[PDB]
Amino acid sequence: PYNNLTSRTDAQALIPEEVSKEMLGKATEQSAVLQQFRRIPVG
Amino acid sequence: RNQVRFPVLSALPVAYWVNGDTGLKQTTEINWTNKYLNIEEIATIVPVPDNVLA
Repeated sequence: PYNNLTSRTDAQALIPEEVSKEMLGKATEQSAVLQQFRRIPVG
Repeated sequence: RNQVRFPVLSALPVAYWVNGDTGLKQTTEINWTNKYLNIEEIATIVPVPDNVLA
């Protein structure tokens, strides 16, 4: 026995994942009509 | 969270003698694998007339 090299897959189960979210989410346009048209109140 | 993963052993090391003050030392692996546990509902519902509880 002089070739018992421990591989990555032999140890793989011990390695945790990691996750990150800095690219999650998106911009929003405000509605055109409420931007442009003249507001009036109503009851 | 909804499921859990456990690591566990799957192969064991061993060890060896040496001839005198100088001889080749040997080598061994250690290996691991995974087990999972899943989660499920148990639930029950009971009705009563409102006045009875008062």
